Amino acid sequence: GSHMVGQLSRGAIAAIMQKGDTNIKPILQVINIRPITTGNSPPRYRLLMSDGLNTLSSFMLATQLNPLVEEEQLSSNCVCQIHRFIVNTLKDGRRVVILMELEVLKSAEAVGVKIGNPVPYNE
Ligand SMILES: O=C(O)c1cc(-c2ccc(C(=S)NCc3ccc(-c4ccc(C(=O)O)o4)cc3)cc2)n(-c2ccc(Cl)c(Cl)c2)n1
Repeated sequence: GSHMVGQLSRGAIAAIMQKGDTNIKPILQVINIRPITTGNSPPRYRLLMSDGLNTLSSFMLATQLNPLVEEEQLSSNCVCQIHRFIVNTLKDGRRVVILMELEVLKSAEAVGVKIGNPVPYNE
């Protein structure tokens, strides 16, 4: 409905990446999904997500959620609620958000466009 960015948890990306907040259950839009190079192991999916203010590509899906991508329930433009996630910090200082539980609130086909004009998060 009208004011589409009002459907997303504006400010959640900054909160996750800076405050270390893990209790929140933010609503985010998937902008893009791409497989990461793996080899002899299940694929892993990396996501460019939006909270309506920022985009951030430092999300990965827990492999238990792979069927959501492979059966096309989780795809570009869908709106999702993150019910459980963890944050990992790499040796170089970058942070990665591993999505453990999520719910698709609106399918990609029911949304159909990138919501708002989010700008890349500066980590
Ligand atoms: O090839 C490539 O092109 C490639 C590769 C990677 C990549 C980078 C980091 C890792 C991590 S953070 N290694 C530790 C880890 C992995 C899974 C877990 C876990 C906890 C529960 C589960 C589960 O249930 O599945 O998995 C925990 C620690 C992995 C790949 N990336 C990459 C680079 C930069 C960013 Cl910002 C991102 Cl998001 C990905 N690109």
